[PDB]
Amino acid sequence: RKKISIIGAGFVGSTTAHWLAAKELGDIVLLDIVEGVPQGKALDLYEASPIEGFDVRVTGTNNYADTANSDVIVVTSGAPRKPGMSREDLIKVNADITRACISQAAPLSPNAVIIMVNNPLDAMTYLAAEVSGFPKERVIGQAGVLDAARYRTFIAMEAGVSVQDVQAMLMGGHGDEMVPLPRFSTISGIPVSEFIAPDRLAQIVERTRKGGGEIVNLLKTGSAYYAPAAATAQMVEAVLKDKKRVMPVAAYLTGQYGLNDIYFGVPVILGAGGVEKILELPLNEEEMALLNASAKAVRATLDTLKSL
Amino acid sequence: RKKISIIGAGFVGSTTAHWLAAKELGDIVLLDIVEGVPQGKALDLYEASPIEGFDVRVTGTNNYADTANSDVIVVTSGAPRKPGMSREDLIKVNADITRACISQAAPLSPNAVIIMVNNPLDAMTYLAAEVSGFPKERVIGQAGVLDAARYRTFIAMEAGVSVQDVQAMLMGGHGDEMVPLPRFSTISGIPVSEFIAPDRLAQIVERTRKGGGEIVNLLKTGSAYYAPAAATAQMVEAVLKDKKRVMPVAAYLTGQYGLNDIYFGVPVILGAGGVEKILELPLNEEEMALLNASAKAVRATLDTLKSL
Amino acid sequence: RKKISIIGAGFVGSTTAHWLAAKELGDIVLLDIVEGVPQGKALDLYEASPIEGFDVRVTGTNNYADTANSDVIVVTSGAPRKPGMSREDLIKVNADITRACISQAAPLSPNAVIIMVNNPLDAMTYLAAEVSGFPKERVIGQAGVLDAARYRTFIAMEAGVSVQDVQAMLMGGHGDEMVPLPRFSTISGIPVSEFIAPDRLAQIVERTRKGGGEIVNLLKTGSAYYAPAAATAQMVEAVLKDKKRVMPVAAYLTGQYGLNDIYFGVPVILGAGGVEKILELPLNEEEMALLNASAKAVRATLDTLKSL
Amino acid sequence: RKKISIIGAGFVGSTTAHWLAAKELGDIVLLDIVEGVPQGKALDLYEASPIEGFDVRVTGTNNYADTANSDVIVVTSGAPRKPGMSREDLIKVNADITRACISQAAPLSPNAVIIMVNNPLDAMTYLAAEVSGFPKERVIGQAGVLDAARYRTFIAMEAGVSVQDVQAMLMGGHGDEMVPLPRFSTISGIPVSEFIAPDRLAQIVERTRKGGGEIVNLLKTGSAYYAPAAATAQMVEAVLKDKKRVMPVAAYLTGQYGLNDIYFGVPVILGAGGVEKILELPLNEEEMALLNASAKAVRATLDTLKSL
Ligand SMILES: NC(=O)c1ccc[n+]([C@@H]2O[C@H](COP(=O)([O-])OP(=O)(O)OC[C@H]3O[C@@H](n4cnc5c(N)ncnc54)[C@H](O)[C@@H]3O)[C@@H](O)[C@H]2O)c1
Ligand SMILES: NC(=O)c1ccc[n+]([C@@H]2O[C@H](COP(=O)([O-])OP(=O)(O)OC[C@H]3O[C@@H](n4cnc5c(N)ncnc54)[C@H](O)[C@@H]3O)[C@@H](O)[C@H]2O)c1
Ligand SMILES: NC(=O)c1ccc[n+]([C@@H]2O[C@H](COP(=O)([O-])OP(=O)(O)OC[C@H]3O[C@@H](n4cnc5c(N)ncnc54)[C@H](O)[C@@H]3O)[C@@H](O)[C@H]2O)c1
Ligand SMILES: NC(=O)c1ccc[n+]([C@@H]2O[C@H](COP(=O)([O-])OP(=O)(O)OC[C@H]3O[C@@H](n4cnc5c(N)ncnc54)[C@H](O)[C@@H]3O)[C@@H](O)[C@H]2O)c1
Ligand SMILES: O=C(O)/C=C\C(=O)O
Ligand SMILES: O=C(O)/C=C\C(=O)O
Ligand SMILES: O=C(O)/C=C\C(=O)O
Ligand SMILES: O=C(O)/C=C\C(=O)O
Repeated sequence: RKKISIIGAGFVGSTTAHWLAAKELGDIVLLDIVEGVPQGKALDLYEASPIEGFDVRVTGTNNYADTANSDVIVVTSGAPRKPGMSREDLIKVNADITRACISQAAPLSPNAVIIMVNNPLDAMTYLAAEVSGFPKERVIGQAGVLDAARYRTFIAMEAGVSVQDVQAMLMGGHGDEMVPLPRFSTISGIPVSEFIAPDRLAQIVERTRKGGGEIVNLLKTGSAYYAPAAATAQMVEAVLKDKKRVMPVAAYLTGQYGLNDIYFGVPVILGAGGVEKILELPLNEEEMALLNASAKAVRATLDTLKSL
Repeated sequence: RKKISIIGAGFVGSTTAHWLAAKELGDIVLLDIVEGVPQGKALDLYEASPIEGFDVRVTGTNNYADTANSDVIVVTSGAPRKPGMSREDLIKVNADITRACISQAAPLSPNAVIIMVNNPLDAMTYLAAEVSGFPKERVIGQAGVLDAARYRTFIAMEAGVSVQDVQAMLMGGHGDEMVPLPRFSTISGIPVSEFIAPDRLAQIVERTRKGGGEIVNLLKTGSAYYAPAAATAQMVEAVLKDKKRVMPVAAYLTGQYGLNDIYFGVPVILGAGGVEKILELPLNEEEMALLNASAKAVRATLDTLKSL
Repeated sequence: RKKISIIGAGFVGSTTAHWLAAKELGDIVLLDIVEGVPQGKALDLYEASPIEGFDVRVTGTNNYADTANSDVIVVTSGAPRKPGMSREDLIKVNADITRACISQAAPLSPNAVIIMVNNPLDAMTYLAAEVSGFPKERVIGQAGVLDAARYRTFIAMEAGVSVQDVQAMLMGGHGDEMVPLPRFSTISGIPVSEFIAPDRLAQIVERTRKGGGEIVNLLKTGSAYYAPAAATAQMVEAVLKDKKRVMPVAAYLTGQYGLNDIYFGVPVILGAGGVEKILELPLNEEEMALLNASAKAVRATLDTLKSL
Repeated sequence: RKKISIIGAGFVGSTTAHWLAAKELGDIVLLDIVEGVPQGKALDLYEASPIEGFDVRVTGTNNYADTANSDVIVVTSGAPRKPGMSREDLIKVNADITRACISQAAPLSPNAVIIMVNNPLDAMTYLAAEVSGFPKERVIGQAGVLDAARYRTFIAMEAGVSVQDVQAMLMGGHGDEMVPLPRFSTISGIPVSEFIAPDRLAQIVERTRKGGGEIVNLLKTGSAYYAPAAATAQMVEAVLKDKKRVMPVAAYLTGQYGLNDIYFGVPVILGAGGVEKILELPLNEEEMALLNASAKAVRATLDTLKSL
């Protein structure tokens, strides 16, 4: 069976194990720094297997040696933000955690595809590629799928249609400056502008950008995890099953959109080889303006990373 | 449990029972004119239930009384075409069969939504609405979902991407003049023109229109059934689960697109109430030209129907 | 669509929403006494639908009015235990909570099947029946499905066989006195005793009885929720899809096994009518002695309850 | 992705492709000696993927080269029986077909587990092992899973319980002498004898033994395929996902139950290695007498085979 290691057994990591187990994609290793916690969660989820019918071994651990030879590594060890904070506010604590986790797991699973989740996503993904030395296409960040998911949800709600018929591309850093693209948003191939008034659609773009913060202010003591885990799981699936999904993920740019040497949210073809292709869309001036402002927020992020 | 009656237990009908059983949407009644056949197929499929785990009763019958009080009626009793024939060539034999089936089932399930499949689809759907006297929104034809499915498949194959990320609208009668709409075709919200060259995309539109015939010439003694049944099943699901799907189905027009008093392939919101809304897309001159030529092929079809 | 209200949006409650939403069994209402928390979890789970493909409306609230007319009501508002505690230690606090919850929810959904989860399970279920005034067969407690799930998992692990081919019955109160039944445990119809040595099987039985405490000790800050939620979801599913599941649940007894006026873990037929029949197994002397010790324990909690 | 080749794109073969594709277990190659037929069915099934959401490449062919390097090989190229015939009557025709198929497919996929379906099952499986020269545990026949499926269905119908809670073992050749085992039949761990009266259970046993003939008589032009394909698919799944399923299949014996040098229906552990272990049940005298009569029958087909 395929092997999937999830570094960090908190809300996003455990919930990610849940979505993955149900899919019976492969055995799962939940690792954490805290003792007992990952063992408890992994056993609890394993105990649900007779009810649901999936045959996947779910083991909790505190030993990186158990993650050896993984096909995919999911990193959800980062600390989450609390109300009043930005994802960028976590860069110091999470740069340390990220370096620590990657330096230990990466060497034990050289052929694995690493999927980062820790925030600030784009920066942490750059860090992981640096600490691991893995080919850039095998080191990616989860952000786009989640952001576009919130976007697609608000659209289905607004238009009163099935979430299964809504598609939408969204680019840029995983932050306030993310770029949801109405012009690249459709319902069964039909532009969403045909279902939603511009003003209403503007409010949706805005809510999308502030989506994470909306949850934080509701939960009060935590950050979102259901949609995040689903997004992460879908990416793991795309790789394990070589589905050739077209989705927005934080990938390493070498000139696309006039951007070089950065991990940025762009549309890609995700498969068994990780990012198998980065798509270069014909964005217009307004779109590029928004993208550039996002590429700038990200670079700012990388410069902070540099001084840590 | 919900009740679904499938009139006509041949390739499309039995295969439709298969897709539906697996979904555990409701009990299924397979009816046929031939003795034994529907009983055999329904028992054979019922015997698969312990293997797959679905709890749905699947019963074969030759008695319309067993279909009473159905929530949905699927009509797949029509005779299929053989190589060298057009779907229109079946209108005489199938008008008789259709009238016969509808006159017997309709009265026994007054609150049911009827989903026609018999060809020529658009005409047979008009006939069913006439013979049943059911509100027009509760009498619809399956065609668009299937046609667009073939279309979406050729696109995924061409672009080398996941069928799960391809969306595409297709309108008009279910025949040679159907209108696949490249401009309303997307991959994760991105126009398909960004993935396929125009000439290649033209060949896909063509293959789509002749899709059914392609299968017929391969099977030699029969017509397609896997995709057709899947399409039909998805529509049954949309109704039973009130999913508010946005899809192309043969619906009754009263002015939309400048067309009145005809069943025609148009984009609709399909839910518990059947066609809950017909969408009027801003098609351009070239698109309208193709649509009008299709609306003309359909009317021709209705005029033939009139003389039967 | 079917309507399901979950009272108490904590670990088990929210995870139940997750299992349920994935099955697309109906709209879910997550209620809690804490503002924001339910809304956040509901929205977050809702935002995952575009990724998973399920059309379910998940709404969070602090207002019981929103639970009105539910098909099923899940009660997971009880305080969980911490290491060193017995489920019974929660009887006073959870008796108040359970009473508060039932008295407000029951009246608004008189036709709903109430599924209790709050601990101590057996006593709380009895209190619900008493407070709701509902028909006994429509007020049941989840416990046996979870307990048997743990038992079946240990069996699968020990035997090295798919968890899909393992069935196991277990009865009694949801506590230490719990009674798993090796004699009524099979793998593809074959007695487990044929797969697991007596000493080892005895260990599995003991681990099953303390399986909950095991998790509480590993987590240290809370109790299990993945399996508990999967079990609670499977019961909801049994009711809504009228599957006639043969499973152990806390049902009201009137003489079965020689026990009267008590909610106790017993094998039942679960369907749209709730507990449709209480099975009466021919238990030997060994099993009955154990069962009676368990009954004695449950009775004790009731004496405590009736004196609160 | 995993590769699965299905030799013989008829009723069972194509339906297996359908069950398989829906599980998204790997690419499927449908081969047949008749031109066009496999290509048509493959394309039609492929065109359903956009509707169902599965990314599986289904290709039809008349060239064995396309089956090279398959993980699993399903053989469904045998001629089916018509009413009034016994499966054994097909031995001469199907011996030639089976020999032709194996000798061409085996060499191209030396590491594949071969799953036979052609009738008479037991004898054809033996012929495959002989022609392929493969390790006995990697050449198995489907039969018991189907037979037990029918048996389990009848049990569920009679008892009025979910087919999910019914397990039942059954052994012997795939023919009239077939041996279902009431003693090794349970519902959530409880003996079926507790649910079904002896006379009725005896009727279910007889119906199971003739369940195939029953379908052939109802269809009149062919034999069963929905359950047969579901069973064959569950075995393929067991192998590819290494689930360690406990199920009855035609495995090579070397003394178990006192039988040597014969493929016979016996309970095994099915995993990535094919038959990983042959379980040896403690059958009583009644059961053994029946088992021996069955063995006598299978042996007779082998004598016929060895003289072809
Ligand atoms: N990219 C996205 O779209 C997205 C979505 C949600 C959350 N996130 C981010 O993901 C991270 C996880 O969020 P969460 O809510 O699950 O948090 P959490 O606090 O619940 O879980 C993090 C887990 O990491 C563990 N941990 C800490 N240091 C570790 C180390 N060195 N090694 C292994 N494990 C370690 C903790 O003990 C904890 O169990 C946060 O940084 C959050 O902001 C990103
Ligand atoms: N709308 C689409 O997209 C679409 C797709 C595929 C097929 N079709 C059409 O659907 C029909 C069925 O195709 P098929 O391949 O399943 O055919 P088929 O010949 O296999 O099956 C038709 C079944 O109808 C039964 N039947 C005949 N008269 C009947 C009556 N009066 N009452 C009840 N049952 C009766 C037959 O005995 C037969 O079992 C054809 O007309 C075909 O052209 C439409
Ligand atoms: N029966 C079983 O098999 C089983 C399995 C697991 C847990 N449990 C029990 O289930 C309960 C819930 O466990 P948990 O881990 O989810 O706990 P939790 O503390 O995470 O969640 C309980 C939720 O109830 C809410 N709540 C409290 N009073 C309320 C009121 N009056 N109305 C509405 N909501 C209210 C809280 O605010 C909280 O969000 C506990 O009593 C636990 O012991 C039983
Ligand atoms: N073992 C079981 O439990 C079980 C269950 C059902 C059917 N069966 C048996 O399975 C076989 C298939 O049944 P069916 O109903 O699908 O039959 P079918 O006639 O529909 O299909 C058989 C297919 O084999 C093809 N074929 C013939 N010779 C071939 C060759 N040399 N190479 C490649 N393909 C070739 C045919 O052209 C045909 O498409 C029969 O022998 C039947 O008795 C066994
Ligand atoms: O808001 C957060 O911190 C996490 C969710 C997200 O990244 O969107
Ligand atoms: O070609 C046919 O007759 C049927 C399939 C379809 O309607 O596309
Ligand atoms: O032990 C607990 O409190 C919860 C899990 C269970 O009841 O099994
Ligand atoms: O009876 C047949 O020929 C096929 C079905 C089976 O073997 O059970």
